[PDB]
Amino acid sequence: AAKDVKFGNDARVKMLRGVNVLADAVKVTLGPKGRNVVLDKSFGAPTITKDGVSVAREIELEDKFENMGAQMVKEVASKANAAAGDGTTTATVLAQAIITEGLKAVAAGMNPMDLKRGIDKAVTAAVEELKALSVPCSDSKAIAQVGTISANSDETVGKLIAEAMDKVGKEGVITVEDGTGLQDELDVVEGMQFDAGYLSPYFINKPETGAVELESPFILLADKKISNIREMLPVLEAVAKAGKPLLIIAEDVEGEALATLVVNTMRGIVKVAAVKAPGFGDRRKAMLQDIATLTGGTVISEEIGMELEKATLEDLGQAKRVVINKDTTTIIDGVGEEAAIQGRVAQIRQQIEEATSDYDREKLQERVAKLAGGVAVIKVGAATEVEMKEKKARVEDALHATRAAVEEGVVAGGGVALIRVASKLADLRGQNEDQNVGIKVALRAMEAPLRQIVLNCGEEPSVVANTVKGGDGNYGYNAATEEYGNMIDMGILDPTKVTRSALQYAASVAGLMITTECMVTDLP
Amino acid sequence: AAKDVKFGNDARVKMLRGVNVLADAVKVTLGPKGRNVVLDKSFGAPTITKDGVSVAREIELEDKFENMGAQMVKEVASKANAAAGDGTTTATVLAQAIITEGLKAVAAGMNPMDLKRGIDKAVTAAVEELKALSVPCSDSKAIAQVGTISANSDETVGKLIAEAMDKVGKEGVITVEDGTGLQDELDVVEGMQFDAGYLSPYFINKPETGAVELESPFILLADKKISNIREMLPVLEAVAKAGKPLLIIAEDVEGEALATLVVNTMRGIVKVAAVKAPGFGDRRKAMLQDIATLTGGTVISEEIGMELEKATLEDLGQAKRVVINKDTTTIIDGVGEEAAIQGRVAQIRQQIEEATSDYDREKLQERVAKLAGGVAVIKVGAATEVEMKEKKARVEDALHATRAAVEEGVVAGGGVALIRVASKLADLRGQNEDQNVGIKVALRAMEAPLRQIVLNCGEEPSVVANTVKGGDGNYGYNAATEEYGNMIDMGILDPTKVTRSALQYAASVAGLMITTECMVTDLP
Amino acid sequence: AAKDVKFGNDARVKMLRGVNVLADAVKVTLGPKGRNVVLDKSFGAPTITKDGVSVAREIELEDKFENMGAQMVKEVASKANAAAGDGTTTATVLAQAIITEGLKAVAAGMNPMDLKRGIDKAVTAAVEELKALSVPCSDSKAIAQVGTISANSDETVGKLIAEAMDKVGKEGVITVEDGTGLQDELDVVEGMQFDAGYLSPYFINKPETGAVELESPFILLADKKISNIREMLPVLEAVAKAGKPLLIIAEDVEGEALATLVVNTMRGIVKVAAVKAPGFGDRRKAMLQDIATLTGGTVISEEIGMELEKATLEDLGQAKRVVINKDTTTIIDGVGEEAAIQGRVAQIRQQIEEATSDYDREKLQERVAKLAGGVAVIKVGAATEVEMKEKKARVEDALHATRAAVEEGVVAGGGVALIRVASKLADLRGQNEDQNVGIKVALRAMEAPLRQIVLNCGEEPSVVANTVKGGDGNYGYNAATEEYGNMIDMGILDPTKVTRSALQYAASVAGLMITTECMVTDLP
Repeated sequence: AAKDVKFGNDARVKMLRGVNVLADAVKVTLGPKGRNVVLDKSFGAPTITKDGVSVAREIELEDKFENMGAQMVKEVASKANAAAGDGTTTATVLAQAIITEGLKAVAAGMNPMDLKRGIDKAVTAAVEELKALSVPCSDSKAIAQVGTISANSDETVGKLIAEAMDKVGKEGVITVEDGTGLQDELDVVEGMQFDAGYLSPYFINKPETGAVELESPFILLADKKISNIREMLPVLEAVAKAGKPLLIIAEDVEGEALATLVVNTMRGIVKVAAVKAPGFGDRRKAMLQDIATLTGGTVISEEIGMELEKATLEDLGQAKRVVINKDTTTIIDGVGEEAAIQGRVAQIRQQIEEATSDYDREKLQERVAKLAGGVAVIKVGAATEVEMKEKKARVEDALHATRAAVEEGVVAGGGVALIRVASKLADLRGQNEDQNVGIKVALRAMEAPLRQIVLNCGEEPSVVANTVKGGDGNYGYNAATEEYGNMIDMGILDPTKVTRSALQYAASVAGLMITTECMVTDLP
Repeated sequence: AAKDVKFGNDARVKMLRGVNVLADAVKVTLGPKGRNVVLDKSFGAPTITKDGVSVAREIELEDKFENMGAQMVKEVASKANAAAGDGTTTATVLAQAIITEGLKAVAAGMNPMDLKRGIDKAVTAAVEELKALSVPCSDSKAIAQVGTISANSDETVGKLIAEAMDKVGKEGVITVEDGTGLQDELDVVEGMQFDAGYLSPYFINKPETGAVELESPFILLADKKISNIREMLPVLEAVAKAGKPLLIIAEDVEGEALATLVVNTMRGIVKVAAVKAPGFGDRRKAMLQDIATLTGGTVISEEIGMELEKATLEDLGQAKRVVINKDTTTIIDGVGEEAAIQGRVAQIRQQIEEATSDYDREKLQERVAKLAGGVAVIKVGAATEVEMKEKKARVEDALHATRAAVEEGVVAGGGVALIRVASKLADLRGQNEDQNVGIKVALRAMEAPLRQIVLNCGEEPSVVANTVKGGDGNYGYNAATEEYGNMIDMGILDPTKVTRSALQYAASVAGLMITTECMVTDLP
Repeated sequence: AAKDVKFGNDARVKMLRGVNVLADAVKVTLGPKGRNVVLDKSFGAPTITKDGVSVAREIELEDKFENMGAQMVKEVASKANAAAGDGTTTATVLAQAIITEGLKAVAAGMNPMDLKRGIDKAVTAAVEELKALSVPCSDSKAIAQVGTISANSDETVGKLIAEAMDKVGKEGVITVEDGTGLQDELDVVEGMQFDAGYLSPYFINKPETGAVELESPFILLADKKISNIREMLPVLEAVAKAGKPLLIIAEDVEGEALATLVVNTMRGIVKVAAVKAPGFGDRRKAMLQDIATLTGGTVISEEIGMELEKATLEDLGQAKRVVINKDTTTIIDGVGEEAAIQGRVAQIRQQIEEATSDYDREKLQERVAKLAGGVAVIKVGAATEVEMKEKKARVEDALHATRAAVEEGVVAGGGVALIRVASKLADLRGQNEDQNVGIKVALRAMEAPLRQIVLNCGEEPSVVANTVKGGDGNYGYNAATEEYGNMIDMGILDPTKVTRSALQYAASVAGLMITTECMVTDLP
């Protein structure tokens, strides 16, 4: 249909105004003294939330161009939360600082591509300086400590996570589900974790962790591309009776199939989600048979001749739970016999020895690690059920923070790590003055989280920030207690990965927006 | 329905405003410092792209006249990418420069037909001069160099492409498809490529490349026109059950059969594709027979007395893959046995002895080159599916680039071949003063891509353009490095076919618009 | 429905305004320096055309009154093309030039009816003067020259047409179809062309020429009126099976059978055509036996006791192709035997010896010439299908041209016969001054085409026209080359028929409009 086209400054201020509504709404939540946001609901009483991600999910603008802005930085910032388990909000407020001052500079006549190069350079520097500031978390004393701090000072959670990591190792797979009673349980079951995301959002039935959660679903396994509901319909109507959900693992699910799936599960007919089968070529189908072994299903390939129309309920795979992130599919407790799976580990481990090249060796060992290693399960005991759902949540959160900390360590939270790292870069320069401006734009941007945190507390951001730069290392301001001192010892810290990802993603989308000269949307 | 009719200047300003929206949108992406265009999507996050072809696809305007302008230069410029594999953006910006200054002259009162004659003279001259400036690509060392640069300096792609051209020849068929594992496969199979396109769009299952791709399809060869799906039903429902797609090659398909096939396969019922048989008269039939022998099916003609209703599944052909352009149909790994096909090649090779005429000899040798040569298949290897898909994209690209490069050579890229060629034509004149103005208009237009490139780099286009005019041959400005020198040593180059095609198509649509006195469109 | 009624001047200016849009849109295409008109199409890129007929087709105006005007001179001028193969556009600019000044004068107070009579007298005069100016085209050298200039200087088309006319005669039946390639075949087949229109539209096959085209159809011969699909259905089912189209030859087709046939072939099932038939009485019935002899069929009459249900497939006649115009039917290559043909020829040829009356002699001579002469078939060859279709269209055009030229000869083209002829009429007067003004109005208007052509060419019309008036005979201005001299020698010329037709039809609709006092249309 006819388009509205906007250029240059015209487009830029629209974008800016848009990210300003997104950010200004999202960032009032930021401190420990962060405020509430009220989100209306058609049915019932409005939601009161301090969760910036909940707020962001609800922000869409009337003006088409502004909306494009807000939606751009939503989409890119959400990737922070998806990588490190937190920092999407942080990414939003950083993005707003960089985009604001950046466009400001653009409009004085500086070269946007140079500004971008200067920003990107400064950001890379900042990540190095951040890797220096990082304090490792390795020994399980510190693992339990961080899990605890992430549990809102609950030593039970730190304890729990630390133990699951002592069992399946730092590298291993850990889930948490409803408890059966007062006391917590930990068990290791048949299960796997591999890289596939939901093929579309809206598949998500649990928006708090941003994932698709399915209990006792049937699992379809097909090596082929599925574009058509013609091949699907018999199995849809066969699952409809039995009354269980469905998870699709195929070479892909495209067009008519995927759209008809989104609509079909939106209407309440046979709720289904879909993922991509991991790998390509031969390793793809090999892994698809690893799944066939694990869930006790059977693979449908056009290569051996069986088709999707030929599929009944017995050909279907089943497991007691599956969880699907933006980027990750993990399977817990497949019906598949321990005979079949042990035999699979045997066959592939036999395939391991013949490797001439290291590559095949490592891929097969990846497969066996995932399949034989299984999955660690945490059942969370609360007494009353309400406490259970709540504590389960805290444990999930604490778990993500702890994985992140295990990987890249921890740095001072409260956004003082950013201001710190930023202050170590005062002498960083580029190839031309525009690049230099770009650098100082990003270094100034890096003080926005702490300044906002302080602002929410009703204190003077300029002063606090000044004082925090004055110090060195993990010395910072504890917003809760209004006390300066070592932020880590005070127990206020972020996994290094989330701060880094926040900054990287923020700078990414800002860079694109600064270098954007044309916007094309539909007509009102 | 009632029309709005604009005449003269009143129409020409509308056309100009339309191509101004389109060109201004597209050309911000031009060059190594090119900007981002943000293209809105109805659901989800906006698209951020530097792909000017992608941008052009979205430009449609509310004013029906303005729209007509934009859509005209849109459709002619697209033929540039279609011919040479690139330069559609370039054509768009050229066409905008010619149309703008040409229409200026028209309004001052000069003769549009004379101006058009002048422009066309200048472009004929320019294409000559382009041929001169061109450096050949013949030795495979050079074929690798070209493929390499189009791959963004991956010598692997260059090597690969050159080896495939070493197998099936420079004039030979080369396809690229997904990889089975790490590293690369090069496989020659029995196969054929001829010029016939889809009789309908919407067939396209890979809108990325805008082409049709079918796996293990059945192929129907019928010598007749088909206007009725009533003849089609028995074979359609015979193939429906076999679960494999269908290719239709006949004299033509019109009206009811056309629409019923498009609708039926767009509904997910029996997905099929249909193309014009190559050629006309008798050789259309002998070429149909070549394709029959290749795909191991049987030719249905009214003449022998078989009807499309009596057609069975063995009468049909099959191959592993088929691929359909706008103008091209490719058949990969036909089922047909070496006995049948070498028999056919023997026959056609004996027919060449008996050939009375050169023409007959040439068309027979055509059929034997297509039939004997087969098809080269590049399977692209990588570590992960993403690196594979990306590398596959760069390979397809660099493959187009290298083909064009083989046909007409290479000229300095980055907009300087055009400006060079324009500099050599300062003394060119026409029959009268208007034609002379036309010539000068084209010659100025040719500076447009260089100038735009430089401008997106943040430099002064007049200065760079002036400096490049001062040099000779392929001396120009490298915009990525800000360094003047020899553009072919510096690895910045276009295939001469794309520069020529861009210029010719720009000047075609431009000439047409300049000489347009009347516009007719539906009423708002 | 309530009406809008206008009278007198109101109505007149509305009409004038309408024809000004029509003619101003169409006349920009005129002559060799003719301009481009851009026509919007709903889906896809716009059409760019120099074809004034195409442009005319698209013109429909919002104001219902103006629209009536446009549509009037539109419908009448399309008759110029209809009769002579060309001249619709010319007629349209002539009609604009007469209507304009005719109305100026009506509003100046002159009698419309008297103006119309003065215009008509001037046109009669001009047609005679045209007949004097006309140079004969009879010998095959002339014939081929005309065909060549109508073929856009292709001497092959001249030769080919002259060849076909040498085989079957100038009054002979000549058809052109696709070639079997590279070489033009010319074959005489047994066939006939008679004056029969389609009994209904929507038999339409190839709407470009708007004609019915059937391939290898069965031909049914019966003499009677058919109001019911009942009687036919048995032999209709006989035809449905064989899978070939069908021609019905009867006295008429009316009512429920007519509508049921419309719907039957509009929905696609058993495509069939129905015949005029030629004439009344014995001219309808007696000659129909010749169709029977030629097509290999049998006549069905209620008079000899046989009925249409008793009709089978073999009772029907069979021919290779039949084409039906609005007004004309042609039967191409029927199977009926040379013995049967020569025999029936013998019958009717010895029936003319026995003709008591001249009228019988003439009608019988018509049937024996139509039958014994046969049909010529030009199969147009070229190198490629595209070259072939282009050449075929040109050959068709050139043919119609050369027929017209054979009948009435040729005159100076490119505008100058009209201006010449008009120049010879300065002393022509009527009964009263109003008629005089009418005559001068027409004579002025005959300068419009030349003037317009010269205006498209960028030169001064008054001057050129002046100069052409200055001379004698076929002296004129060659617009393409800007050269004065003998138009015919320079190879710029029209069949006298189309110039006569243009003038006559234009002045017809102009006279109608001038003498219109009231218009009535629906209410917006």
